[PDB]
Amino acid sequence: RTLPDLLPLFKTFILPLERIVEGLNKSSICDSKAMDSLQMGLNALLILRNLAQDTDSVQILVKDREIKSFILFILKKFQCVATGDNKWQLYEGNATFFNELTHYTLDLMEAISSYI
Amino acid sequence: NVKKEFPVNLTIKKNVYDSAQDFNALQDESRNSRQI
Amino acid sequence: KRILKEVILAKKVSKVPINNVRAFPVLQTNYNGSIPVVRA
Amino acid sequence: NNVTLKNLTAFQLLSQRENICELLNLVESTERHNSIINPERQRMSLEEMKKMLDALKNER
Amino acid sequence: QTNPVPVTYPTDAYIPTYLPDDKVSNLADLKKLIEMDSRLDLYLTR
Amino acid sequence: SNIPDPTLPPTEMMTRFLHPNWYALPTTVWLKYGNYNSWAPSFNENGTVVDSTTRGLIWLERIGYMD
Amino acid sequence: SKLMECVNDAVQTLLQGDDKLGKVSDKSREISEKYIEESQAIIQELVKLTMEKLESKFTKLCDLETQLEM
Amino acid sequence: SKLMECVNDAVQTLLQ
Amino acid sequence: MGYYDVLAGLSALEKSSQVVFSATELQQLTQKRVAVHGYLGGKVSLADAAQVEYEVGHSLLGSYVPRQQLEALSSVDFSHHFHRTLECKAALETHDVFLA
Amino acid sequence: EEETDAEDTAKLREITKLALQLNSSAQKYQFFHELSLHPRETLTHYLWSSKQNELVLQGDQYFNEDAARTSDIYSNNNNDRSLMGNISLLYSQGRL
Amino acid sequence: SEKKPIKISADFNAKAKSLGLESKFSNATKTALGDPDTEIRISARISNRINELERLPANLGTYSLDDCLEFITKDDLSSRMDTFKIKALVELKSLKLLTKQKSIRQKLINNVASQAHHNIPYLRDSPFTAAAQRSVQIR
Repeated sequence: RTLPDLLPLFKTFILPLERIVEGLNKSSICDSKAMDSLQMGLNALLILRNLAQDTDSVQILVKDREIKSFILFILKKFQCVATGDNKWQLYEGNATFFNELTHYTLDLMEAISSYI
Repeated sequence: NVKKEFPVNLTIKKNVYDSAQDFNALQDESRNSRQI
Repeated sequence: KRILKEVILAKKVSKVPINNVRAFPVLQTNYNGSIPVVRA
Repeated sequence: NNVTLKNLTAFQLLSQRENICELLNLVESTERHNSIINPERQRMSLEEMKKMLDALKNER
Repeated sequence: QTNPVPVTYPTDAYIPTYLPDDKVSNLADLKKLIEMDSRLDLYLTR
Repeated sequence: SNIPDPTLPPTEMMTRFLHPNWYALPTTVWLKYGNYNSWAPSFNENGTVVDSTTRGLIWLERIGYMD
Repeated sequence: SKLMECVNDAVQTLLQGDDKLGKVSDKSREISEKYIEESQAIIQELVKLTMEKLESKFTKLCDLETQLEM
Repeated sequence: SKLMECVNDAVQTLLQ
Repeated sequence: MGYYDVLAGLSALEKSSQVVFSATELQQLTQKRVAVHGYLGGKVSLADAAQVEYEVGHSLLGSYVPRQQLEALSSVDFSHHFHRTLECKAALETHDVFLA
Repeated sequence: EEETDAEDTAKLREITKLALQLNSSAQKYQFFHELSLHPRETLTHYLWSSKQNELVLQGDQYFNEDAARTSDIYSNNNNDRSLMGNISLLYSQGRL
Repeated sequence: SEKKPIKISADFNAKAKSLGLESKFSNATKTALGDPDTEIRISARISNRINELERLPANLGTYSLDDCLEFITKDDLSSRMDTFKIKALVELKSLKLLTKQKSIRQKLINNVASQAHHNIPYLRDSPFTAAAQRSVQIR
């Protein structure tokens, strides 16, 4: 709240994470730029979660369609992993990444769960 | 878009086996009974 | 030492390597100061 | 029993190298592959299954 | 006791769900057995 | 000076030195709920570096087959 | 640790060529078949162990039934 | 030495 | 101690002819680590350090001399001291043994 | 009671070990299947990951009291000067 | 030679060794300077050298054989009388300041190791170090 236009930067770092996670069902982190983009996305996501642990920050986060759509996308990927669908099967070489991802997402959900 | 070694000051050290060949400045005037 | 000495003396080598520190240690006279001590 | 960065990287690299060396057929893993399959254990388990099935068949 | 006592050996493990259903034909039986074991545990503990 | 003589113990430098490459990263927890509690959350992987199955595979390779 | 340098150079030469990847794919396919056979064996042994577990718990159930009747 | 021999033989068997 | 040492001592002093050896005289002349300092680790108790015995030996003025004291020493006295202790010691030891 | 507890624990641990072995076999199968699907990408990933992991495993070799007590790693003749170059900064921070 | 040159088994210490990674599962390597015997021996040698250096005379001038071109007239002072004395003093004092150099060296080494994961790229960029540094900052 006190620092507006802070969330747009994090969104710029977070949406390519959505694209990567969609492309995460096969070996696709061959290059170092891909790894760097993935790590930047994870760091921005953790920052967002730590801020969402506060009232003003989560109030600003709720009024954002992009973040909610990203949370829903990650949750649907987790559901696809859980129910054992044949559409999208996580490649275990990436499981580590996915693991961390899921946790952060759920925390975010928890917070915004009060505002839906 | 080499191993530099500590100097081997050989002129300072003394002969280990036959100490009767050191420079007269390094010898000890005590084996020929010339101390006093 | 004796073997090398008798080899060099008999001129049984073409050349002899000559690498010597061109100085050598020597004692030095040692005098005292002449300004007497105050000794507070 | 402890896990450090060195241990993790060594484990991952060992797995990768083993897989690749297996692709080029530069490794003979008959001992491991027959201690995991363990055909003696296969026969034992099969006979145990047969005995349990006969037991369930005859109780009726 | 009010806490689950963290231990040093692995206490469980997931079963992989990415195997081909055609080649592996005994995963369904294993999952049925796991469900029955869970039901027996529930009944005993209750 | 206060500098001691070079023959006085101790004389070793890296006697209690620890490089960060061995700092015991966080991993899974492996809780245990009784004996007949099978419908129970076995792991607790919140701030782990590696997921559960990989930690289990490490344990299997290094410890489970030590015999 | 010297063999792995030759292995890496071989893999790089494989990546250089064009018509070399099909044989790699076929070999990896056969290896995958080997590993699914291995997994089938492991699953069968798991089934046996769970059967033993269920038998023990069934005896437990019988004892519990006696207690209920009492 | 022989390591290159073994590696190249394996690669040739793989590619043929 | 040694026969040649006794001869070197008796010759350093000029009273070498005033000595006579006997039979027996000739037949006998022919024959853990406690961390003290803390420059590298965590120092142990000072009591433990005191319990251990120190021996530098190799140095002449010990392992420490304060700045003022060393700066204000006398060189002639110490030169004579070193001449008495380091070089003329065998002659004085022989004079302690023999020559009454 | 103690015998039953020990027996049940041993049986559960055996079952868990077998499940982990199954996971290992399944992961190897999945790797080779993925390689059969897209060879070029998996091979490039293997090469890059191997290079990076080898670089990581060689990050603590000059920390063994042999490189520390001898004047090799402190010499300027080292092409890589990642050790002495810090001195200035370490002096300005007063830690040293 | 002809057959597979690896022959992996179920030991994981021969398996790891056959593929290169042998010392990579031990905490620290094995060195020679870690035993008290070698330490006592090195200390003995150092003490002996210091003894020999201290038993030298103070008046230790040096005739340099290049004083010919400096036409010394028994009153001038030779510009190279103190060259072996300076070397003797340098070696003695450097041998007496060994522990100070050790302390400064270990301070440098500790303060450069503690920041490995923050200053070295290929260590800072591995997924495991990044994951750990993230795990520490979980609010």
